[PDB]
Amino acid sequence: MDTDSEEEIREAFRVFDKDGNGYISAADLRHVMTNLGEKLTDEEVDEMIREADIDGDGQVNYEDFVQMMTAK
Repeated sequence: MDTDSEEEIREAFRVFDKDGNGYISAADLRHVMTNLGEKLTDEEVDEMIREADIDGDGQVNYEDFVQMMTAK
């Protein structure tokens, strides 16, 4: 028991985006989120994106998403 390597995620959000520059859409967000740490509920995730999206929803920052991944 000692972390699970939060580096595989950095490339996960970087490889997912091709026509961007370190920023994905809600779709890619709900996907990576719903698919990473066990199966979550559409309701629980709804609140997750509310924070990881500059209060609300829209475009999420790659760096930010990575910052929380380091320490949560």
